[PDB]
Amino acid sequence: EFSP
Amino acid sequence: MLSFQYPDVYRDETAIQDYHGHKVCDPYAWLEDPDSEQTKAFVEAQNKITVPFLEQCPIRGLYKERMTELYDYPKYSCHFKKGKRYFYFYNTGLQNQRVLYVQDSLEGEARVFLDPNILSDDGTVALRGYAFSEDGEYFAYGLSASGSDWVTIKFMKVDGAKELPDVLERVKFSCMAWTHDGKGMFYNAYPQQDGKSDGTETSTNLHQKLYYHVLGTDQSEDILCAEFPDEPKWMGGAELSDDGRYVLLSIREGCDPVNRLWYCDLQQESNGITGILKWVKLIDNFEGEYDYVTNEGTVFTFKTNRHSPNYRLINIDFTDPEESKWKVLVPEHEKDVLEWVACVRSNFLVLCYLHDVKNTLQLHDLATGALLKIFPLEVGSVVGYSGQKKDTEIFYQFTSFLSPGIIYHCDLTKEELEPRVFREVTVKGIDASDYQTVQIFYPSKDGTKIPMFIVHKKGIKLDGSHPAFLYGYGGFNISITPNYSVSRLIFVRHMGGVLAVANIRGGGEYGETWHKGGILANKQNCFDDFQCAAEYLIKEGYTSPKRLTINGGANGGLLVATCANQRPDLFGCVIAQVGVMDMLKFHKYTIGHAWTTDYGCSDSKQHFEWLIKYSPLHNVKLPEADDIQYPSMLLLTADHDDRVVPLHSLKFIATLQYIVGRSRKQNNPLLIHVDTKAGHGAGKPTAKVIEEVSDMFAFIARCLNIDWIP
Repeated sequence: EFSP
Repeated sequence: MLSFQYPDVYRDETAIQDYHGHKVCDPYAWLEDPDSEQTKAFVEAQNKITVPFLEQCPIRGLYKERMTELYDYPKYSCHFKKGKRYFYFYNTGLQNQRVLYVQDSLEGEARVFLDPNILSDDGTVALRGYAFSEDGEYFAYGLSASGSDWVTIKFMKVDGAKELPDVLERVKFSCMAWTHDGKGMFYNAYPQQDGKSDGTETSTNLHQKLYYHVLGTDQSEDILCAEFPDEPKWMGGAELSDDGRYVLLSIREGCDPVNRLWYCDLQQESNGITGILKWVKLIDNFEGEYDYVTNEGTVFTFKTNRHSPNYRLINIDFTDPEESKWKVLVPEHEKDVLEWVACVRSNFLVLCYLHDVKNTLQLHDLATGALLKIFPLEVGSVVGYSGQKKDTEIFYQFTSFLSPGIIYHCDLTKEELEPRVFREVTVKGIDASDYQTVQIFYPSKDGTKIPMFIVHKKGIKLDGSHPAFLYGYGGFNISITPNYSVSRLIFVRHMGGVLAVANIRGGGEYGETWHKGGILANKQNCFDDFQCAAEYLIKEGYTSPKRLTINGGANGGLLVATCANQRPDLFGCVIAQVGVMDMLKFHKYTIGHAWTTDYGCSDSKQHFEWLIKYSPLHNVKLPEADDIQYPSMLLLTADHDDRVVPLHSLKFIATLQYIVGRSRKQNNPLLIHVDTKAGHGAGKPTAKVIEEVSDMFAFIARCLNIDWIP
């Protein structure tokens, strides 16, 4: 996961 | 009360960019450079006023002592079986990192298998991702330093926990998937780049590739298996099917829950894995999510949201793959979101739903989709699970606002299932029975009903007299469900606070439609929902604007910062952690390009016109009304936060201090803290977590003048  | 001076910060009045005809000044653009002397000097100047402000009050030490006492409880993950052995993580209470243990059986003695605490003096090297070989005999694990998303993958032989020579560099947002022949492992890496790759750089991450590493070889020999050189934002993660026969490739571009799905029948590779694989492009668009559950021969079961915003399970037969032929194994529910699904004991499925922001757990038959068993839970979240196709048991871990883990176990070989408490921990210190959790639904501005949980001491009077801590995120299809936080329970018990969690749009609480009603052109819905939650707490007499604190992290830091700008009259205190503050430039740095699926991208005139109205950096304004000033504000970030680069918070604080901080009417402080050896939050050592919540609640206590309640 690379969401903020 | 403000015994300091804001530092003088140079404004570059020539930094002017035209967006689609609208001129935007960016006088602190120089803070984008993390390596300059100027930027380091600004960070030091800001920390020098923030740190004494936070430490000056005795309340911080009382909060830290209590957090250290009450957080010191044993913490466990589910057990999970791999080959002949069971593993679990465990922290005696205050270790910086949790330790992986191994045992030969459930009644057997446990030994330390991997202890990350020994890899650094300060607990800032963390495990990030791991994969056991299919037979459980070999183990690959990612290590991150200083909280960077960058990873080094290392390898061990399980029997004797023997370190191996294999090391993989330039790994980030990576899968880890061994082929079932035990020969080697799929992972992702990014090409070489100029400058640093340690988490302090802002360089964009593009051209991620899929490689196959053969155990017992050098990384330079690894096989390139997929690459998308004409689609630099595509990221392809590999996994093996449960029978070892197919590599499934999930290709993503941005953060929406959708992916392409390509497969490779490994039996059809003439020569094993020697180059680019023979991909069959089963799903070759980004219209839907396809998340692999299991397969029997060529019949693949996926969880999908294809024409099913609440998600459902479908069967795709690779030998009859046209969409009109797919079978719907478990149909979409009208309201409940199917959050995830696991296959266990060959022909069982475990399905976890969210019903009004609480989990339920069900067992279903694989062949028909029929419900077999409800696993009963109290009100809260399932936060851990184990049980794969070959396993004959499950474990799952439950948590809520008022209870630390319960770990349940169920032996699925039994004719009649009896799930049992396997492990439960009790926090001595807080009496759960003294508190209650209520859920209510409050109408937002457009009339939409939004869920909110409120946790408070029983018996309180709703006379508006209690400090409140309202949390939100609102984005990325992320659901904000009940979780145990001793830090927030100290605010309740020892600061007389009320805790609130608003399940605003942008999240996934009510499926893809909930997510869609808070992104892109409807992003302002998240803010309106959050402001309405604050007005509900005030109107109902839980709190008052001067006793109200709001908090969010990252996309939730954007949430609270934008709320400070839009309704400064509504809040006494705002804590924004690692927030996205420059909505015009977020997409230029590290992985920020991936967020344009929620936010849009200022390169388009249409998106620019949404973003400019709410971008925290571009909406700092002295309130017009003589009697209104900004809330007290605290931004928290860290110098290795390569997820949300810290320049966001640096430019934001410079701007707050200059536009609002300089005015005579502003007496609430506007402060930033930048930590060292830490990043976006994942893998943060317990010692830094404790310091962080101590800062937050000392800021609150000092700003609102809250007395400690022993």
